[PDB]
Amino acid sequence: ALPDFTSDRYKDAYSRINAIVIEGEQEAHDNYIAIGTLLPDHVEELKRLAKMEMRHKKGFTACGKNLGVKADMDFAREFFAPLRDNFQTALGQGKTPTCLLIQALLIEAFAISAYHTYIPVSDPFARKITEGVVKDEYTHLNYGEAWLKANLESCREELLEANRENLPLIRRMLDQVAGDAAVLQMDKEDLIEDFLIAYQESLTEIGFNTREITRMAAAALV
Ligand SMILES: CCCCCCCCCCCCCCCCCC(=O)O
Ligand SMILES: [Fe+3]
Ligand SMILES: [Fe+3]
Repeated sequence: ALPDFTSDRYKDAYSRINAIVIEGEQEAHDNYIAIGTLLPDHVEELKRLAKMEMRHKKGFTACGKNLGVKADMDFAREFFAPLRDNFQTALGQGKTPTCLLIQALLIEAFAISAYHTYIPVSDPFARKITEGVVKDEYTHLNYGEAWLKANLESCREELLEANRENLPLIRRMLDQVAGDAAVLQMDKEDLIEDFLIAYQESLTEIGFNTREITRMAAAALV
């Protein structure tokens, strides 16, 4: 059953979830612009992807305002810090495959799962905004898949390392958000299932085989 969007219980949980989504979208904008420094010939396309993320950020900010919720931005900045630090380390080292696995694969799959899971339990205003964001996230996943597919033979080992290092951070993020997501009437098992399907499908598209993907998804056990 649909949550009571007006309750103090719902608004409290929404203040943290809404802040996480707003921060995630800002970091996604910043990440695609940063990847433009590593792929100078991709700048115009990366600018278009980054502009989409800012449109998403604005839409999710309006979701919070619509419910009379003040987003807990400090909570959201801490939530992304471990993954943000790994993206910044990779960026500084010029490690384009790791930057793309973090943003274009892991984060886009986590957003797709979160948005798909939220849609059926969302208020009417946020439902339309969320439905209107999901198609773009598939475009972002496709962009990352395409580059990694084209460059797989040169970056195989780096991707296995990036997955080993960062997939457990996504799992920790899922563990951390689960309580508030349950107040929002979202089941953690649906979040995990949708995320693993999106991520496993992206890896298949890139060119990893069933054994490789199984070994990769098992990195979440750390
Ligand atoms: C505010 C309404 C949206 C709420 C959706 C449910 C969110 C629950 C889990 C939060 C996951 C954060 C995903 C990070 C966003 C990544 C953005 C992107 O790369 O485009
Ligand atoms: Fe987005
Ligand atoms: Fe995105």
